[PDB]
Amino acid sequence: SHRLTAKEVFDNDGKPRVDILKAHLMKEGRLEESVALRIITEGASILRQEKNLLDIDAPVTVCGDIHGQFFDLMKLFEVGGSPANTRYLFLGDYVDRGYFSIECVLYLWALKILYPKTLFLLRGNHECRHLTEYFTFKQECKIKYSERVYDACMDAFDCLPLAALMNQQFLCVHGGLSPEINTLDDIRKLDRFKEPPAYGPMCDILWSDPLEDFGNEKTQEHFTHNTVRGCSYFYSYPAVCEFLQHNNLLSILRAHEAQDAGYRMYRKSQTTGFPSLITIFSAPNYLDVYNNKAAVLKYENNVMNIRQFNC
Amino acid sequence: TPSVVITVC
Ligand SMILES: [Fe+3]
Ligand SMILES: [Zn+2]
Repeated sequence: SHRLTAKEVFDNDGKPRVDILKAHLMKEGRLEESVALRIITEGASILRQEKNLLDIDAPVTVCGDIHGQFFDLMKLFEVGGSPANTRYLFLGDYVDRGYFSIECVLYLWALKILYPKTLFLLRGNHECRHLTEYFTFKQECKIKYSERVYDACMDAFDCLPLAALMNQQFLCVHGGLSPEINTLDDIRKLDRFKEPPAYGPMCDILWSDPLEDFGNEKTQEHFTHNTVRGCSYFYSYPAVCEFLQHNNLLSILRAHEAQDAGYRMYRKSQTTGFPSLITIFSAPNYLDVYNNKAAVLKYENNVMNIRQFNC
Repeated sequence: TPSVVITVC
């Protein structure tokens, strides 16, 4: 098949032609390797200038895991609104598990180039060397493009911001909290431009989970070692509420764990009566059985609107 | 405090 050229992908002003890209990428159509490198590195250079902790005003549509499922990413934008007039925040895990990981990366990076101030991308735990080597992304890059393209993606992933402060009310992360993250400044002071370490605050942001019995803890341990992930922690409901109160926040919005309906709202804060934690998951998943359903979160006009799709 | 609206399909 035809490999798209730079003139076919970019207009004379340097704007990516994302409708052309969308139609070609869903057929697993490839770009010229130099053009893919241009998309990845231009997007990376934009991400690199962003803060560890993004400042994102409402209105915004918040999205969880994609995992290379390009057809569901296309549906998500239909449900959530066109990026041409909709602000977006993605919470990571763009690659692995699904079949179209490099296509999702190239399309989202193109959208970031086109809408640098209204479409935002965070890092998930899969956006790293260790996991893309263990799953399929590293092999797919080498096959369809080259190791140079894989290396460029790894460097670009290093540039992904770690978190977002949304409407000065919500902390948004892929995974969750850390025993070493007690204030928002704790996130701001991190060096994110690296492979995520095996332990520590950057690891925990990307990897941690609420306890299985979140909201009905038998003990008082805020963070316990995470036996599902084999790294990082489970965080408790008192752990979350204490973080929220200390930092004058309403809730934590995160992704990272698939849910039956595409979302879950956990136990409400005893102070505000608002769910202390919300998980959003924005593409299908294969855990026990296949589950096509997914959801996005649209925060607008002081209404938290959870929109399910893919029924 | 915002309200929550769930839209299911
Ligand atoms: Fe994850
Ligand atoms: Zn995931």
